[PDB]
Amino acid sequence: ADQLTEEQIAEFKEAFSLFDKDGDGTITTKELGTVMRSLGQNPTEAELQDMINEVDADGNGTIDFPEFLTMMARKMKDTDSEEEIREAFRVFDKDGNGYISAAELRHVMTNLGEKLTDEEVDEMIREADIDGDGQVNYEEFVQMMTAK
Amino acid sequence: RRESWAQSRDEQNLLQQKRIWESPLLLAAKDNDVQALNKLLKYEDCKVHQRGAMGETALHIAALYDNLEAAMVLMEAAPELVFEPMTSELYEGQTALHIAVVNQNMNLVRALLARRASVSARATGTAFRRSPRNLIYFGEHPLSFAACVNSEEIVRLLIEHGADIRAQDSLGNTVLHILILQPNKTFACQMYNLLLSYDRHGDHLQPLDLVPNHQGLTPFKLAGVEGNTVMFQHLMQKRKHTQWTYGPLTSTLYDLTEIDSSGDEQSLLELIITTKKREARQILDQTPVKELVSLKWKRYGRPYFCMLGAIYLLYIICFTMCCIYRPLKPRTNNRTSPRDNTLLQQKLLQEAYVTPKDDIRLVGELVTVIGAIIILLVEVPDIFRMGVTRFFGQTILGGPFHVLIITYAFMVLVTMVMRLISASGEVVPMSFALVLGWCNVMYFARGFQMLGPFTIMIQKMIFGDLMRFCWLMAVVILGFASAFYIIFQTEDPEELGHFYDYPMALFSTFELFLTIIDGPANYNVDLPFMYSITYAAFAIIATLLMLNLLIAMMGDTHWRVAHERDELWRAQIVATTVMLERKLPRCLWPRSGICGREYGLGDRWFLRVEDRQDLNRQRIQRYAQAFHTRRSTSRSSANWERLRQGTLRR
Amino acid sequence: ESWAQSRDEQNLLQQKRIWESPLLLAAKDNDVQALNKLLKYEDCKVHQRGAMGETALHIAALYDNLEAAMVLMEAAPELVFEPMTSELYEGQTALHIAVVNQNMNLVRALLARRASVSARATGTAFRRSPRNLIYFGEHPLSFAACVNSEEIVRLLIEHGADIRAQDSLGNTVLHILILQPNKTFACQMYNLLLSYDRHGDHLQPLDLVPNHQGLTPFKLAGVEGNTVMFQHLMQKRKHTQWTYGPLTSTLYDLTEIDSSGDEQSLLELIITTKKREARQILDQTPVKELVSLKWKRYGRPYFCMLGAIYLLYIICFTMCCIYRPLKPRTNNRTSPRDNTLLQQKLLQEAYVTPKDDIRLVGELVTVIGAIIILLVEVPDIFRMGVTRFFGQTILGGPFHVLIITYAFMVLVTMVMRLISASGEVVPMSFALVLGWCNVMYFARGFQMLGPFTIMIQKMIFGDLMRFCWLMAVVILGFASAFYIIFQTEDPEELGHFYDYPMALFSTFELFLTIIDGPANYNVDLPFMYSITYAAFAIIATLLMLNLLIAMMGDTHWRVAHERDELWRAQIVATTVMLERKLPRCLWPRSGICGREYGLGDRWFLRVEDRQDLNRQRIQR
Amino acid sequence: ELFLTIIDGPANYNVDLPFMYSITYAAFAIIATLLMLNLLIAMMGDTHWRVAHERDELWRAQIV
Ligand SMILES: CC(C)CCC[C@@H](C)[C@H]1CC[C@H]2[C@@H]3CC=C4C[C@@H](OC(=O)CCC(=O)O)CC[C@]4(C)[C@H]3CC[C@]12C
Ligand SMILES: CC(C)CCC[C@@H](C)[C@H]1CC[C@H]2[C@@H]3CC=C4C[C@@H](OC(=O)CCC(=O)O)CC[C@]4(C)[C@H]3CC[C@]12C
Ligand SMILES: CC(C)CCC[C@@H](C)[C@H]1CC[C@H]2[C@@H]3CC=C4C[C@@H](OC(=O)CCC(=O)O)CC[C@]4(C)[C@H]3CC[C@]12C
Ligand SMILES: CC(C)CCC[C@@H](C)[C@H]1CC[C@H]2[C@@H]3CC=C4C[C@@H](OC(=O)CCC(=O)O)CC[C@]4(C)[C@H]3CC[C@]12C
Ligand SMILES: CC(C)CCC[C@@H](C)[C@H]1CC[C@H]2[C@@H]3CC=C4C[C@@H](OC(=O)CCC(=O)O)CC[C@]4(C)[C@H]3CC[C@]12C
Ligand SMILES: CC(C)CCC[C@@H](C)[C@H]1CC[C@H]2[C@@H]3CC=C4C[C@@H](O)CC[C@]4(C)[C@H]3CC[C@]12C
Ligand SMILES: CC(C)CCC[C@@H](C)[C@H]1CC[C@H]2[C@@H]3CC=C4C[C@@H](O)CC[C@]4(C)[C@H]3CC[C@]12C
Ligand SMILES: [Ca+2]
Ligand SMILES: [Ca+2]
Ligand SMILES: [Ca+2]
Ligand SMILES: [Ca+2]
Ligand SMILES: [Ca+2]
Ligand SMILES: [Ca+2]
Repeated sequence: ADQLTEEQIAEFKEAFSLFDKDGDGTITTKELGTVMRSLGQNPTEAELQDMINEVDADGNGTIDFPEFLTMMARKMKDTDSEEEIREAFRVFDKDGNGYISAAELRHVMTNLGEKLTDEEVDEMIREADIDGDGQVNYEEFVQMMTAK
Repeated sequence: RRESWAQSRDEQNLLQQKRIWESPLLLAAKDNDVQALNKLLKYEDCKVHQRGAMGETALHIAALYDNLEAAMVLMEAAPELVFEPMTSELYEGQTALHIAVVNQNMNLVRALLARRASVSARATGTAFRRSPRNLIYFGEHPLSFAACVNSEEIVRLLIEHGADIRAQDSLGNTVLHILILQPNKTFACQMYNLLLSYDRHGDHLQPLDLVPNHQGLTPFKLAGVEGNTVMFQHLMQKRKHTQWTYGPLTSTLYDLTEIDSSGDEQSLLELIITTKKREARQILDQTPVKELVSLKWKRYGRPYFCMLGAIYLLYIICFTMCCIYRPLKPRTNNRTSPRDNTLLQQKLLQEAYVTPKDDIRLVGELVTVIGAIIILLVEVPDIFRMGVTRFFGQTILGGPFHVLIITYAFMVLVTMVMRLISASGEVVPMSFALVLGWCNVMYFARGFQMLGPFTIMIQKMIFGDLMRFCWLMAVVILGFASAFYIIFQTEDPEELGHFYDYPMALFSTFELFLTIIDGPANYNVDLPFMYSITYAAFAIIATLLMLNLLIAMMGDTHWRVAHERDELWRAQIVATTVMLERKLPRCLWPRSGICGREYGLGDRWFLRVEDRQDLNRQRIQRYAQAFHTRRSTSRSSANWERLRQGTLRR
Repeated sequence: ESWAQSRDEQNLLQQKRIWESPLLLAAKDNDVQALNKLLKYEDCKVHQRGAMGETALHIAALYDNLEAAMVLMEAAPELVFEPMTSELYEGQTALHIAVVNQNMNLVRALLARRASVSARATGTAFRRSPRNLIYFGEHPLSFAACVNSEEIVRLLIEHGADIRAQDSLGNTVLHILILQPNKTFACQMYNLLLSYDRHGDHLQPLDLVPNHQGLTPFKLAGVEGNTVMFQHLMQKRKHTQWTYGPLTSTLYDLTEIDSSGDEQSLLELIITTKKREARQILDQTPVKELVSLKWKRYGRPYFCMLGAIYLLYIICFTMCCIYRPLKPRTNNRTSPRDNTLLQQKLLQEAYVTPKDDIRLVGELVTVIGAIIILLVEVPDIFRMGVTRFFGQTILGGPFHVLIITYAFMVLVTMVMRLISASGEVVPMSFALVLGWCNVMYFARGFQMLGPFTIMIQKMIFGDLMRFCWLMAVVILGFASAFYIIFQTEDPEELGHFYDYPMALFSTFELFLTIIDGPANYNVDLPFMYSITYAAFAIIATLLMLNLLIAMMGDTHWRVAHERDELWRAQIVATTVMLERKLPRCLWPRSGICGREYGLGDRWFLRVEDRQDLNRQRIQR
Repeated sequence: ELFLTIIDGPANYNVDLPFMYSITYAAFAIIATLLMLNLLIAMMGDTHWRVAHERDELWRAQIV
């Protein structure tokens, strides 16, 4: 959406993945209602029709990933970071996917000496992880490098 | 011979700049100078086809230095200006349309397509070919440029004005091959989905994501060989066929028509193992491929690798006991070489198998010669085929255990010669054939998870922190061995005989380096005075300095490469299963997976994986609310700040 | 000692002058009502110098007394035009103090009274030293630019400043801006001084003018180790050429970085200095590629050809020491009984043999090799290191010392063979192990053997010149303890300890365990021995020798980041050294000449790099 | 015993050993004391700080 970097797109694509439970790139009105029921709240089957036809610019009723990606620009989070931190994450992130791993922090500590064991590396992530996946986002990494 | 290349490219870039200043219109084109272009182009002698140092006209300089106002003046005055590709051995083919594309934004690209542009222009020169060379590989055709610069507005603008979405390259790469081997992977995924949208179901016989290059390799297998983990997860979403979701329990159904080892078509597991580029081994930890190798190893891979680990181990014992019970005959003449230099008292029989004990060995010796030929008929057809030593730069450098087992079956057939032609030196080829023979038992220690990552570490010391040590050992034991020799050259070698011969003085000094003998001491004859000094220096910088530093090198390395060896071990399970699947017949190895004839899914083989997925309400709350429209911590947090100023200050 | 004592008895003495003076104490604090009373006397004796020579106006300046300092100027003689006339605070005027106090209205009030903007503040606490915490400079505008005073530099230039102002060290004002510890604020004050510099009387203007040792501001940013200032100066010398999407092209001027033929350059000055932050300019953007062009092309192919000549030299020295002439002993071996085994002696002068004539070539080669080493090394220590100023070359690079000692010991055993001296094995035993261990010098053109030869010289002078003081404490105590036990005993059964020289070489081999140990088992050993050798084996074989494995093991992973930049600084020291010694027909100039391609007379090296297109979206 | 250096080594000067011995003992001087005895120091040295949190809380379960 004309400003989106490689990080937020790699986060939104994984966010599109667990939200879609048939493997393709089409969000049906039904499979949106599958997630909504798991939030405890119930749909009304017209609320599902409300949220799809809000942004379905092509007119198919199935939310494709470009129409999903410009939707998260409307419901945007924010853009406030530093240019040195975003470069520092791409040095750490080896396989270009917008996430740091347990084996991608044992590499960075090894270059700095530091003699880390496998147990503290999993204890670093538990203070870095917010949503609870054992996998540091970009927003989880910016939140640690300047704040706590 | 090869460093003139780096000069001659830099000769052209300065010669290009000099031709700009010694020209009225090119200097006018490098800047805007819109008053000056109208001044010059009303003349007669102005060559508008002026060739610079590469073939550049005024419009290229207006485009490369992105002067769109100077571009409008030149298109009115010169008709054949969207044409005329460059000529020199560098950039060829490249018109003004390519340069307007590569800059990620121009109004010139809307202007040049109006002025009858040329989108078939193969930009084939020595500056658009991938190699340890030019920093970029964007492609050949103008659509291939617009794709790999992240230009979503230009690719839509190219296909409308009569483009070609299918056309290959000199390498044979299509458009979708170029998107895979870019260094910006997540923007390549959005361009991947866009370039398939304008395919519009061509009748072109496997439409454009199955078409191979000149190697013969699909886009799906190009994410695997190169190392694209981001593309390989994206390309897999067309393959899965997810069955049901019983709450927090899914059941997907992957497509093993290109992953699993097929017939004579080289499958995807056969291409990763025979490839460099360490990021390619990251594919072996992916959700259809990790579950495939583990189900080919627990079932059919390990019980066959132990029945070859036991036939070979009963082969060496049959070969060992034919060396222990080898024929010897007592010494003939009578100690003819003089005393104190001769103590051998047996010799080797000419031909004597005439006793019932030797016919038992004759059974055993024929086993290890038949078995020696079989080793040279399953692996030597790879050195018969792929080169002797000059074309054969692949398997020598790749597999260490290839060399030791060809050497073993060579030493047996040296001993086969010397037993028949009745030679003398048979104790030498049986000296190799035993240490070479028993150290291939180390090969059959990769399936056992206990012994697996230990043989990985040994070959990373031999080709690592021991030949970093063996050069600065041979420096020391050529200095001191020539120092201990010349001191004891003027002495009596009958109470201290460690140094009386310069081949011998190399041998005792090497042992004192390792302390695997005691040390020259007599305690009855007053030694030379210089020995007590030069051995005292040799005791410090061998036993106290350089050997304890070698413990510090192997101890520093072993905690650094300590998760790479668990990546290297699980990539040798794949290298074993693929090898065992090939050389064994199909009657013992069932094809892995579930067929699709009787279940009505086609001819392709499937593999079902079920996984209890997840929770984290907190994650999905953040995205559905957008949809909703109208102490060990103190140890860990201390480790974050040591990374924090460790990063922001570098 | 004596300087710190001299400061503190004088910094308290001028405080003692304040408490005993009426208006100096009235300048220590404001005290406006008593200050009017004192000045209307007969004569105040207004100078009345204290311990460092300051007036009452300097006291009002130093304690930020703006109210008193206004009052004294109307009742003032030449106190405004007055330096501190003494030792260590010398020449420091009242304009100097108000500048360093970082914010004053007195600096406008002093320069209203035509105050001296030219005042040499050359005491002893202004000169750069470890004795002095600040090198602010020598002049007022040298002071004002270092303390980040933006307004005063605008005001000193306005009142006729001294923008060049070379000094006692010859330092320009822009030189002193590089010697500051706050590297960021120097970058702002740097460009503010060049704006008032512009041109007109050329004199190679102020980013070219050297000090009294010969050093531009660009070359001074390198030597001291200033890195943030170094990249800011590089921006003036680079030249962007064309940008093509991501693929840009820069055309760096390689003038002050590459040694022309003489006249010491930047790469020759990083090596000679020893600061840790000095060896960091070797990873900046023109210097990183320049070294890797001179090492890949004319480096390693001239350093492997030079290493193969030396190793073919050391073999023809070794093989003429293996086949050295000897003769059987003619001295009647009943000479001391049963305690000698010398059976062969050294010939006097006998070369008439065709085997000896082939060897005579081999000695004459290795002697001519011993002159040529002393002709390329000893004329270098004549000018720098005459007898003991070689101490820097002692500690810095040990391979200067070993290669001189090798060619020295050959000349010592050249004299002993011409005059037929007795002991030739004493020079040659040094001449071999020095001569083969110099092949370790040629293990620096290899990333294989590179950082391993650095770790050997760190263990020897950091962790084995440490362990060998507490080793000789141990193995002299037990060596005198084992001696006095076996003293009253037969020296032909267990003869390890029969005299005190050999008892120091038995125990030295028992500490490292390179002999088995005293054990006879056929005779009853002394009872005291089995106790004290059990306590010896614990604190030698088990305590201290396994402690040295834990200390070399701990150091090796701790300074492994350091050895990877100690090696790349030994590439530059080898690149520079071959550049100086070899002629100009071999080793062409690095870079590309800029005379043919219409640009100038300089030497250029270009670089072409991709800038990772997501960075362009951050360049929005 | 030669693998662990708990004897000296077969060396019997004043008689000449066969030629093949000094080659094959030199290779057994390296896969030996040099390589596979110092690798065991590094391997026991690696593990002794990896499981150091565990060996304490495995001791407290040997009191219960
Ligand atoms: C006469 C009777 C006893 C039969 C003898 C046959 C077996 C004892 C031999 C003959 C063929 C041998 C096999 C030939 C080929 C290979 C592959 C070879 O693979 C490698 O070396 C791969 C190394 C790498 O990939 O790095 C390892 C030994 C092995 C299994 C050999 C194991 C022992 C075998 C089965
Ligand atoms: C290449 C691998 C095996 C390691 C290289 C290390 C070298 C520094 C070592 C191992 C091989 C050794 C050589 C192997 C063979 C011989 C011949 C042998 O000489 C004899 O014939 C001795 C006479 C006798 O044994 O009676 C022992 C010395 C020497 C030069 C050895 C000297 C020390 C060497 C060069
Ligand atoms: C920081 C320093 C103290 C290093 C510590 C090293 C010492 C503990 C070692 C190293 C060199 C050794 C010396 C090397 C040579 C000799 C000569 C040696 O020979 C003789 O004097 C006897 C003569 C003969 O053998 O006929 C006696 C021991 C001695 C002094 C050794 C004593 C122990 C020394 C001083
Ligand atoms: C008699 C004939 C065979 C001449 C043989 C030539 C060698 C005996 C000499 C000639 C010039 C010498 C070189 C001259 C100067 C140096 C620099 C010198 O540098 C140092 O002192 C090390 C520290 C540093 O400079 O970084 C190291 C030895 C070396 C290469 C010398 C090695 C031995 C060389 C090649
Ligand atoms: C760190 C220590 C405490 C652990 C184990 C130490 C023991 C193994 C040592 C310490 C004292 C030693 C004893 C000290 C004295 C002697 C006398 C010694 O020699 C004699 O018998 C002298 C008289 C004679 O030879 O007849 C024989 C061994 C023995 C028992 C020693 C045996 C080994 C002992 C018990
Ligand atoms: C007394 C005679 C017989 C032998 C004594 C050997 C001594 C004097 C020599 C021989 C080996 C030498 C060492 C060999 C290797 C290195 C590492 C190098 O980076 C610096 C020099 C240094 C540290 C040398 C110092 C001096 C040294 C210890
Ligand atoms: C010279 C003759 C007599 C004996 C010499 C044996 C030498 C050449 C052989 C025998 C044992 C072999 C080693 C045995 C084990 C391994 C581990 C493997 O992962 C890589 C190869 C490596 C490191 C072999 C290298 C070559 C080797 C050292
Ligand atoms: Ca759906
Ligand atoms: Ca849609
Ligand atoms: Ca990652
Ligand atoms: Ca997360
Ligand atoms: Ca030992
Ligand atoms: Ca021993």
